[PDB]
Amino acid sequence: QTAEVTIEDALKVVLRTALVHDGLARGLRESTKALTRGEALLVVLVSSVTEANIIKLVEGLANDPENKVPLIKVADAKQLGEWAGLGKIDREGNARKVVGASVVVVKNWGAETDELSMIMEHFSQ
Amino acid sequence: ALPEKVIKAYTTVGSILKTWTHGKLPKLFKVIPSLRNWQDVIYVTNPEEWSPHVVYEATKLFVSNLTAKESQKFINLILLERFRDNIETSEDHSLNYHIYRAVKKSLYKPSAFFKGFLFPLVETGCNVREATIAGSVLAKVSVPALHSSAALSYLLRLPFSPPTTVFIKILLDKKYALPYQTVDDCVYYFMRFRILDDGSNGEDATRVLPVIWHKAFLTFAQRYKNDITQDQRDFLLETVRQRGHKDIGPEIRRELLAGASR
Amino acid sequence: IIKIRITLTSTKVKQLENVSSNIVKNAEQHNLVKKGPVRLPTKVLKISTRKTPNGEGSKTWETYEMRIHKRYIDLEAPVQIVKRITQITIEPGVDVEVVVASN
Amino acid sequence: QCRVCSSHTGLIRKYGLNICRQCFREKANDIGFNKFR
Amino acid sequence: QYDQIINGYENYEEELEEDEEQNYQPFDMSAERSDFESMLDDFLDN
Ligand SMILES: [Zn+2]
Repeated sequence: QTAEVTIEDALKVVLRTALVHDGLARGLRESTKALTRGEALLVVLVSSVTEANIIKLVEGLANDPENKVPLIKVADAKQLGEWAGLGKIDREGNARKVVGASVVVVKNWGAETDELSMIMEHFSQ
Repeated sequence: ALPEKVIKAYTTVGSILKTWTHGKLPKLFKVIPSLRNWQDVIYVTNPEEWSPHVVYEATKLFVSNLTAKESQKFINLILLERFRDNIETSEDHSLNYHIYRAVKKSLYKPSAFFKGFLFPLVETGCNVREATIAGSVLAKVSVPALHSSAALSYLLRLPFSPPTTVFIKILLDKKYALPYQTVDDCVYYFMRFRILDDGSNGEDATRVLPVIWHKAFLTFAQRYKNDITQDQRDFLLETVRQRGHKDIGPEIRRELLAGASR
Repeated sequence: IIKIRITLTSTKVKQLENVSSNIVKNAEQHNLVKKGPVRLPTKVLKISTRKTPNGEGSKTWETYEMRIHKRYIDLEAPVQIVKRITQITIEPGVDVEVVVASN
Repeated sequence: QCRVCSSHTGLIRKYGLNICRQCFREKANDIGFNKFR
Repeated sequence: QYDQIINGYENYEEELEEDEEQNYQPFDMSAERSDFESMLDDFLDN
């Protein structure tokens, strides 16, 4: 559906606070097998990934979702890797550069339980 | 009570595991991590007289195959107690190498290692040898930054002992990017040793601090000089001008004055 | 009505004699049937030790020694009297044992 | 083995005690073994 | 990111007591994995 800037930025805050709970599943085959086991309490998608066959496998399950398959779109892959803690770790004084990721699966919620609750109550409309 | 089939089978594999040195683990021993109730199963296997090889391999299986709370229950009920037993019943007060490899490998899951092993140890009789051994183990194993931050933050709120200062060494030499609240808690730990002239003092205000605390003050003031405020910098300068060291103290004040406020 | 055999083991003879005299003078003073303190022979426990911890000179020997004395007094008493004497009589150096059965 | 001084030599194995003799010769009086004769 | 992790560290005894009050169960044979008794029969037959 339509994604706002505030929802994507809040979800990136959720990813930056859910990496530190050791409850983020970052990797494409990890995302596929987290969707297979039912452990995927959220899968995050990037709409600016150049390859689209694996996206079309995901989008075949996005237009017809199951009861335990939540999905959400954001803007950039390198920004997703930044706020998943992989791509850039930019704090007030430090920097380190890795290539960012495409899909990140939230497994454990942690300190963003109410944040993810209102994000899931906002995506369902 | 447990069924007697489980009792005789795990008594049998307990009688097997007394002299294990090499090879593969038993099949009934490798399904206890897959069990919903582990704790009744491992008690029948007579936990105290394990071989060191099955201590290390049980550490490997029961860290790499569990959750965090499950592994902290495992390490606090099993590995911490056998660690204590294998130091205080050892004859030169040493540690076996397989037990050393077990305590090394159990920090691959750091939170379970901390809250099952380190934090009961410092409150239930942490002497010099236990903490020297555990500070060496914590010196070896590479940890993530936040678990080092939170375990250090527990070490700051502990009452003073030179073993706690040794643990503060080992977690302050990692040079990780701490949060600013962890640096604030380090400042608050470094407030309780200074002397307050307004009429509020304790044991730590006038006690003798060794060279180990001033090296810790040097380490914290050289790494985290840029993550403090100016009021905390002045309070640490008060701590310097009250209880500075002969050979470390001028270095600490000249590196504390070379820090920028946040 | 229960018959209790009390056996006392001690390495020191003075505290054992004081305990046995206190037991006899406490048992006779409130009208219980009993036997006297039956005196087992003193066990002498001997071990041999070298005079030479280091290998210099000829090999000669000494002996370390122990003395262990055993007494037992048979009593007939109710349960509360046996319990209060067992609570009272606990002293260092003398071991007190309470036997219920007579088989 | 001897749990006082890591002694792997001079053990006495009587009564499940496993002290070496060079540690038994000073701790005998605290155990109860006193020199009489 | 810090307040979630220091309450389980500074009050780890109280959180352990809360986790033991919330998540303690007795030993049930059927509530394990369904093939646990099969490996129990396989090991004792050597
Ligand atoms: Zn010795």
